[PDB]
Amino acid sequence: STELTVQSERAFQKQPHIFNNPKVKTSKRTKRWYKNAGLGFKTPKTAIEGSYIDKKCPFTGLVSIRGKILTGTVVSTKMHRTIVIRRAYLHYIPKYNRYEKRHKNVPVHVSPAFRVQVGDIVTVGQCRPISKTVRFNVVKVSAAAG
Amino acid sequence: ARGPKKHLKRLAAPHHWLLDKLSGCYAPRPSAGPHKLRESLPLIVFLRNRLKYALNGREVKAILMQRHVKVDGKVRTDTTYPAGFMDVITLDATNENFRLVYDVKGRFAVHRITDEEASYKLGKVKKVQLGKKGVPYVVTHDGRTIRYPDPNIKVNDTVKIDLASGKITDFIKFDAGKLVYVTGGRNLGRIGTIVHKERHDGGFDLVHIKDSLDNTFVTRLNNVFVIGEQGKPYISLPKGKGIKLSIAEERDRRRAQQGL
Amino acid sequence: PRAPRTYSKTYSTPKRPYESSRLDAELKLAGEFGLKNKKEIYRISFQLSKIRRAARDLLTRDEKDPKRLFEGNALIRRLVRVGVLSEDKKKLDYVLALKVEDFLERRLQTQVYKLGLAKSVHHA
Amino acid sequence: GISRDSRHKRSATGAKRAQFRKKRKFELGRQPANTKIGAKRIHSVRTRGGNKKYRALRIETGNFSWASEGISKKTRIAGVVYHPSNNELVRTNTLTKAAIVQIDATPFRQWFEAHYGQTLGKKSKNAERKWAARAASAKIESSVESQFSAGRLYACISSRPGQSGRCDGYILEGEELAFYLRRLT
Amino acid sequence: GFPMKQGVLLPTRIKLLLTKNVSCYRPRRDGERKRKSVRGAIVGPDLAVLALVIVKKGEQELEGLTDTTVPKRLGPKRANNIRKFFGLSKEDDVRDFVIRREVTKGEKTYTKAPKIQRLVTPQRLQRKRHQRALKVRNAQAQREAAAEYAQLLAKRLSE
RNA sequence: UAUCUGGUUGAUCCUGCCAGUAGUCAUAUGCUUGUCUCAAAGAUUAAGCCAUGCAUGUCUAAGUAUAAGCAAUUUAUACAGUGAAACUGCGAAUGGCUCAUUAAAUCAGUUAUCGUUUAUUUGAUAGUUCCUCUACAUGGUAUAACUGUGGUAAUUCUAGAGCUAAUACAUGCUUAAAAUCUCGACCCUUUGGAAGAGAUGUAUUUAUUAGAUAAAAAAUCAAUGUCUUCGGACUCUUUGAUGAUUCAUAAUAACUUUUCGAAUCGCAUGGCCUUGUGCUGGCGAUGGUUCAUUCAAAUUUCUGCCCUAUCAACUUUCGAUGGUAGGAUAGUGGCCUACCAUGGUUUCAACGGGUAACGGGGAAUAAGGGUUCGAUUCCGGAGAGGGAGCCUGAGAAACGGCUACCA
RNA sequence: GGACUUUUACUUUGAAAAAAUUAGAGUGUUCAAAGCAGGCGUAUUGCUCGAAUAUAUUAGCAUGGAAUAAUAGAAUAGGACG
RNA sequence: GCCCGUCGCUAGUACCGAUUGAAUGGCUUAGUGAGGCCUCAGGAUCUGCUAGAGCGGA
Ligand SMILES: NC[C@H]1O[C@H](O[C@H]2[C@H](O[C@@H]3O[C@H](CO)[C@@H](O)[C@H](N)[C@H]3O)[C@@H](O)[C@H](N)C[C@@H]2N)[C@H](N)[C@@H](O)[C@@H]1O
Ligand SMILES: [Mg+2]
Ligand SMILES: [Mg+2]
Ligand SMILES: [Mg+2]
Ligand SMILES: [Mg+2]
Ligand SMILES: [Mg+2]
Ligand SMILES: [Mg+2]
Ligand SMILES: [Mg+2]
Ligand SMILES: [Mg+2]
Ligand SMILES: [Mg+2]
Ligand SMILES: [Mg+2]
Ligand SMILES: [Mg+2]
Ligand SMILES: [Mg+2]
Ligand SMILES: [Mg+2]
Ligand SMILES: [Mg+2]
Ligand SMILES: [Mg+2]
Ligand SMILES: [Mg+2]
Ligand SMILES: [Mg+2]
Ligand SMILES: [Mg+2]
Ligand SMILES: [Mg+2]
Ligand SMILES: [Mg+2]
Ligand SMILES: [Mg+2]
Ligand SMILES: [Mg+2]
Ligand SMILES: [Mg+2]
Ligand SMILES: [Mg+2]
Ligand SMILES: [Mg+2]
Ligand SMILES: [Mg+2]
Ligand SMILES: [Mg+2]
Ligand SMILES: [Mg+2]
Ligand SMILES: [Mg+2]
Ligand SMILES: [Mg+2]
Ligand SMILES: [Mg+2]
Ligand SMILES: [Mg+2]
Ligand SMILES: [Mg+2]
Ligand SMILES: [Mg+2]
Ligand SMILES: [Mg+2]
Ligand SMILES: [Mg+2]
Ligand SMILES: [Mg+2]
Ligand SMILES: [Mg+2]
Ligand SMILES: [Mg+2]
Ligand SMILES: [Mg+2]
Ligand SMILES: [Mg+2]
Ligand SMILES: [Mg+2]
Ligand SMILES: [Mg+2]
Ligand SMILES: [Mg+2]
Ligand SMILES: [Mg+2]
Repeated sequence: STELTVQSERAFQKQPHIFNNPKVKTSKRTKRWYKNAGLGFKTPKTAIEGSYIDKKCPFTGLVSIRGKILTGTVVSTKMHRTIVIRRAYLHYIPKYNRYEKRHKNVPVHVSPAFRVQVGDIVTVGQCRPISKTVRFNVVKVSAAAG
Repeated sequence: ARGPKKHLKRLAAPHHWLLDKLSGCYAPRPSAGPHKLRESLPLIVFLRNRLKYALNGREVKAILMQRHVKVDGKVRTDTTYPAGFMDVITLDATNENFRLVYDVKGRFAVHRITDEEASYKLGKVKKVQLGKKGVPYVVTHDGRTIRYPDPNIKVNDTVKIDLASGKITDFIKFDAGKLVYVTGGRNLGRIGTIVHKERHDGGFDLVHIKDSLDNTFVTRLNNVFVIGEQGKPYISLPKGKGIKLSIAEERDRRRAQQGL
Repeated sequence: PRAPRTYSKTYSTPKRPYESSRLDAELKLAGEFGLKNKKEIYRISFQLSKIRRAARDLLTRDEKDPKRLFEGNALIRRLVRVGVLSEDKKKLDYVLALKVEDFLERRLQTQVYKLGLAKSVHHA
Repeated sequence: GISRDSRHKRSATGAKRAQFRKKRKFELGRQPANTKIGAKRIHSVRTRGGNKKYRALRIETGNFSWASEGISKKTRIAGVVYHPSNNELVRTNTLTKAAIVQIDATPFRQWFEAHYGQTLGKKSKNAERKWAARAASAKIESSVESQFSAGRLYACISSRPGQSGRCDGYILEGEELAFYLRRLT
Repeated sequence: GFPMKQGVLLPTRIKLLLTKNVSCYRPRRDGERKRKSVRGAIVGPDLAVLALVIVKKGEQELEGLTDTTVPKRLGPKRANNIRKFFGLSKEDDVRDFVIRREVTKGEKTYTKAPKIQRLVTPQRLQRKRHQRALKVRNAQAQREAAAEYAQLLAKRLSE
């Protein structure tokens, strides 16, 4: 989730083809490009007032949300700009006419403009492959009880 | 699998072809063409299996090689050619003109239409899009691409196509109280009015339908084809008008007219 | 890779092979109707099992169920067309009381003797 | 050859996977053209479905756009200066995307001293008509202008010489020229 | 019986991977390459036969060679090859110049000749005429519906 | 279609298993065998080894005939019937076979492509082409078959000499009008003008711009275009699809070992007037760039596998989880590389071991709940003695294709 | 007039759902297993019914219900409405 | 009456066991390493354009 000072990286962070002319003096030192996510997901304020780049961001980045939309509790924040959801569910064993507690751990990419921690039930949506385990992107966040 | 499958095992054929279990290992495997293969009717099923004009597949080609069959106005020579919904199939000597249109049981039905009305067909616009050079265009279910259409034609609208020139002539919008043909699913073959289109963002908008008998049923939007205005079909419907009699009601009509 | 030709066996064997009372009754049915072997008895005990089963399954469904009415009647309509079910026994509760001789009675075997033509089941 | 499949990788839980099938062409990878600075040498590559691609292994002379001025010129590409991924690409003067190379100025100086009538950082009315109107637009960054003295401009390759066969870029301006000028020092 | 391969040097046989458009292999199918023994380019006593071709002729006549001259089997076929053969002009209408050959049945000498290709014919000039007309005709009709739509657009903006 | 019965005691009631009983798409075997219909069949063991033969080739009116082929008889003096061989094109990546591998894999149901390639089919789509005299009434070589000279015990081995074609190969002409953009000789000084020179098909690469619009109204700096009661008036200011995009589409400046823009073929022989081999002209074929469609493909979401803890920790040398950049791919992506973090899985059983394990549709048994099975007719997967490599091509990591190692 | 599940589980209806096979409708293959055939009439140029229907929900999608069973909220007010 | 264990005979089953005992299949360390592909080169022999000398192409 955490982010640097903007340009920490050996390569220049910027958004693609978003150009601000040095011949034309401006107020905002850097043009910023955002987009509406869709599905009624409200691109939050931190998205438009930040300096962060994160091309994997659902807003401000080049990924797009399509496919399944999942909700789950956030069990590990420890990675950088990605986290781990624990989705819980109850599986049916027909012979015994009862259920068994199972679970699945989903890595998802948490854009800056979201500050997430363990607790923190999270909505997440299918973005296309990001890295090798990551198919989902943080979209909406709900609070923690503790 | 290393490339295109060129064979269709019989029993993997579409069931609406109504091909018998025995008689061969294979089915016709429609060619690539205007219709999607599970949704089409290869000319050989029409001529030999439906119309009974040919017996062998060998005869089917003999007929076609003579140019005795047109589809949508052009000579089609391909044994497996994939004719489908709203196609024409004009057999000139024999003076017969048909249109491929669904049973109430889901099956492409033999339907004889006049010498006119063979002169046109109804395409349902699939996408509308802006081509290069600035020219917009419209694409239909049958794969027809027509530049320079009405700007009021939208995706899911239907279209009247001339077939001599191509050339869309008028059109119907997609909205409530329109007359609708169900092109797939459980209700394939039913005809009816609209009522409600329940939309869902992200996919699969449902269209609720009500037929002449005040029966209601739903399919997906994709399965809905716009054929005209209520009680006012723009093409000749086949017998029974997509009514869906119950199995009991079917039994009564059978033994009503058979016997007395 | 030709479509498979489906088939089914037409008869069933009894659970207890040695029963005096059941082996007599089967002999009787053999002699009255001119039967060949127990298998012919058996084939009919089978048909009856299938028809009583479909009836049972219909009678647990609420009356005026479209399935109960549609399949109920058709079952009864075929049983009458052969002369197994009487001109009115026509409710489903009655097919459940139907038994084997009712079927055995309708054999072209037994009809050739029933009206003239024979003067025996074995002549028949 | 090079396979791009995921099945050869361990799974997320870290278990080792057993080989399912033999490598398939449609997962094929290829060897990198390390494009260099020299006489133009470009080989085609017949890729999936017909579809030539172009490996540029030796190049000079490519197209660079001056974004603020709205024009593009074709220049020499003197050398490579920086590179974020691997400093060996700077050592070996390898042309890849995100290059940060120096290029010839003189096609850019020739277009400025024509278009704007001025010089860089030291008649015929219709010509003087345009020169006067276009002024007040004649001031560019001091960080850029100072480069023209040396004859070479800092630019960054925007294309993929290994794919297009073109080494193409844009001359470094704006905040981005500050960043790289700071790394360069 | 292994052939020599030009320019492989060596006085021996090696095993090479051979392609299309390379001597000593005829690929049996498309993209097929084969590994075959081939004999070096350098002469040694192990050659069964050495094939040479006369460059500059010597003093005395070689009996089966300098004496008898043997004919080309076919004459020109393409138009300008006939022209290049006889030294004709662009205006010269090859036609009646082409070579014919006599063949007897048992009782009937008949003649036969090639079919000149790249011949400038009434049919060919007609095909050019049809396509040209097709181009300009369609290009105008493509403007027609195009300005016609532009009006219907301004007419729906009124609607 | 919800059933039992025999065996422990002198006897008795239990526990409890052994025995009997019934089916088996379940295989073998033994003894017996007349008719009709139907028909599984070298899976189990040895994805062990194979003699021989066969299983992949293909021509229309319509790419190439000087067969020293055949028949003809043309109207025939360019060619014209039929037609071997060979070129060229296409197919051989379909089928058929098997179940070895494979246990989060495959597979099923369900998604994804705003994450891509797609011969072909079907529908669309092309006036722009080194013009610092130049064939466009049509450029150029080069080969096969063939002829003849040869090598080898031997093969669908081929050398060297001579001929000759194309829808092979290699080249290369072009057609209206306008408008808009730079440069600018000169008009002369003013709200100041412009002759004429170039550039502009498509595609390729990059940068830049537009693609608007959730309710309104002014101010200025710069630049700039259209009216003029000639002072300034200013115009009600033209814009698609999606839940969503940097989308479709368009503009600017350029870039390119410059992609495509018919030197192709078959039937017809009509019409104009200056009658010239003039000009024009019909129905088809085969091509050709882009787009769509169709037949596909490649990844992909969600949930779901048998026995085992006498497998409890596993993963990161040598990529393990993630970040940035690049490279690569058709394309996403640790697919790979450089740098940087230290993550990722696990008693809700990870990881490992076993399977006499390909998955599924389905099969047997028939109160119900369940138990057992599914090599094998359909779908999907995998392989072609074992591995790996790769050529051609839209498509193969092919095996009745090649290369190599092992056997 | 169109749009609240705080967040679920649960339950209803529906869509989307290959054929074969299973259940089952129709049909005298001479019966039957089967098959998807066929049935009339002058048999002189014909007419015509069929090739239903039911069925996994584990999971997903759409949906009606809010009992049961969980769950979130104002307490150092840092609460709600304006 | 029942009834236990050593000892002794016969047959069958597994077990411990020197033998660094053996076999087959998977995964491997390290050294070596076939082959094609990419790439730097090489240029047998052929060709184009501007007696000559020159600039390219396969
Ligand atoms: N070579 C294999 C075949 O050999 C026999 O064929 C019989 C033949 O079956 C043929 O095959 C078809 C498929 O089985 C039948 O449907 C046809 N009616 C018939 O033409 C029978 O109609 C004859 N009465 C006997 C003949 N020996 C076997 N008995 C078949 O079972 C078997 O498949
Ligand atoms: Mg915005
Ligand atoms: Mg049939
Ligand atoms: Mg929607
Ligand atoms: Mg049945
Ligand atoms: Mg350097
Ligand atoms: Mg020709
Ligand atoms: Mg006792
Ligand atoms: Mg005893
Ligand atoms: Mg006793
Ligand atoms: Mg006793
Ligand atoms: Mg037992
Ligand atoms: Mg007989
Ligand atoms: Mg029979
Ligand atoms: Mg044998
Ligand atoms: Mg075997
Ligand atoms: Mg296959
Ligand atoms: Mg395991
Ligand atoms: Mg699937
Ligand atoms: Mg050009
Ligand atoms: Mg004009
Ligand atoms: Mg704006
Ligand atoms: Mg150019
Ligand atoms: Mg080129
Ligand atoms: Mg004259
Ligand atoms: Mg798939
Ligand atoms: Mg990347
Ligand atoms: Mg990639
Ligand atoms: Mg990365
Ligand atoms: Mg196995
Ligand atoms: Mg089952
Ligand atoms: Mg029981
Ligand atoms: Mg199986
Ligand atoms: Mg096996
Ligand atoms: Mg088998
Ligand atoms: Mg394979
Ligand atoms: Mg074998
Ligand atoms: Mg094969
Ligand atoms: Mg292989
Ligand atoms: Mg073989
Ligand atoms: Mg039935
Ligand atoms: Mg029957
Ligand atoms: Mg549920
Ligand atoms: Mg309680
Ligand atoms: Mg012993
Ligand atoms: Mg030893």
